[PDB]
Amino acid sequence: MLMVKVLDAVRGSPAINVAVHVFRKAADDTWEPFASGKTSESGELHGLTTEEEFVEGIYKVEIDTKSYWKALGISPFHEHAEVVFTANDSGPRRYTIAALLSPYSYSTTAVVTNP
Amino acid sequence: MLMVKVLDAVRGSPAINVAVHVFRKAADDTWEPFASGKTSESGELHGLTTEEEFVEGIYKVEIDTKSYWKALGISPFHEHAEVVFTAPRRYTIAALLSPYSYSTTAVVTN
Amino acid sequence: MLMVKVLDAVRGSPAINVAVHVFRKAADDTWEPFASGKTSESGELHGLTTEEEFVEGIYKVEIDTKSYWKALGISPFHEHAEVVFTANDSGPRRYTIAALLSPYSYSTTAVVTNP
Amino acid sequence: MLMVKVLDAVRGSPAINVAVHVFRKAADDTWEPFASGKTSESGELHGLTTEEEFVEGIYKVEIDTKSYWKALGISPFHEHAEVVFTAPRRYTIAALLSPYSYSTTAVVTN
Repeated sequence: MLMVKVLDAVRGSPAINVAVHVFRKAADDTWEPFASGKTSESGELHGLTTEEEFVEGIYKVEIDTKSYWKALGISPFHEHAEVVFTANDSGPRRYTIAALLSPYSYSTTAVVTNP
Repeated sequence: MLMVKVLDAVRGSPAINVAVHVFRKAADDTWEPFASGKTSESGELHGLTTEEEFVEGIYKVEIDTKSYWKALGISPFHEHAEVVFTAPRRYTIAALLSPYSYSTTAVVTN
Repeated sequence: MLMVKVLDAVRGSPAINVAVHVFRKAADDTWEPFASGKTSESGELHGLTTEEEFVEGIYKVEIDTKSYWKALGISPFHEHAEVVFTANDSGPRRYTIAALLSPYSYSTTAVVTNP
Repeated sequence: MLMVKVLDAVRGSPAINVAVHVFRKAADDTWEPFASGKTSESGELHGLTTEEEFVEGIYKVEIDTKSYWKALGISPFHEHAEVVFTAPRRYTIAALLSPYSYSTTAVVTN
């Protein structure tokens, strides 16, 4: 129900091998590790969670943009990109978090559909 | 009343010396030249028009992004970027450039 | 080999029923109609062209953003969004043209992959 | 040396009266408050720091986008927008806001 897609705006391609970490805000206001992975050759990361596990709450997706650019020999501006949102407050949805990367800029968009 | 600002998302800087051409849709259905220039060291282009000459109508702003990227030794995707709009109204047209993506935003104030 | 995807940044959803017209620049510097369609419930438009037909050249994709916003009761800034590019100058590629729409802003991104 | 500019992509206007909070990463690994304010009628926030206090380090700029959209009667997706960067250097951090998408760009000049 949670998918991440990363695109490279310099090369016009999927962003491959980008580390992604997902956290859920605990009752004590701490970030608990929730899931992680790396984008595939299509720049996508699936299978982060299940419907039973993906309960109502505030989630943070942290995308390691810095390592990505370093490996291309580019010194980027941001340390990482993070996306923080309340999920599921009126029932289960499918969430797609898209990011579009340039060295000194990024865009992030959410597409939310009802399964 | 019409201002263009261009930013480079790759180098984190104003996009300098970018060519911009502005057209107005004519009585028939043709685009007649209206103004043009090149962005300054701050990536801005001002003084394209006056309140008297800037009448209601449809305008097209064409930004030569291709020549900009070629000068930097980067192969771009687009031939150019075009913004077409009907014309309160001070208009700032902003464009943020990457080689395979651009965004454009209008800020309209009174 | 040419696909168009349109997203709505106000609603966080695919942009459905957006008219798209594709043109190819002729030898005499005129725009010849090449293909058209409307985005599906996923905000995508496939099947615009074939590999044999999609020859080297300059193509223009015109997306009718204005009609889309009008039908939602919103008066938008742009008349339409158009994307103009040289295609296929070093061999056949798959082209995805993505657009992200807000009433006073749009973004367009190209993803080019080798089939 | 650090400036924030926020634009509203829905209404085509500066994003006015948006709360911004700036933090510096401390010796340990904590974010200690550094500066804050609200954007002006032009969607800008200036005078957050001085050249003496703005030393090398990692900084986080947090933009309260959620409160902005709620005031307009629009349900937004994000809790806020964060920009984290290592700190030439006049820094303009620009953010362009829509309810379900935002972009952020840095313009860094000397």
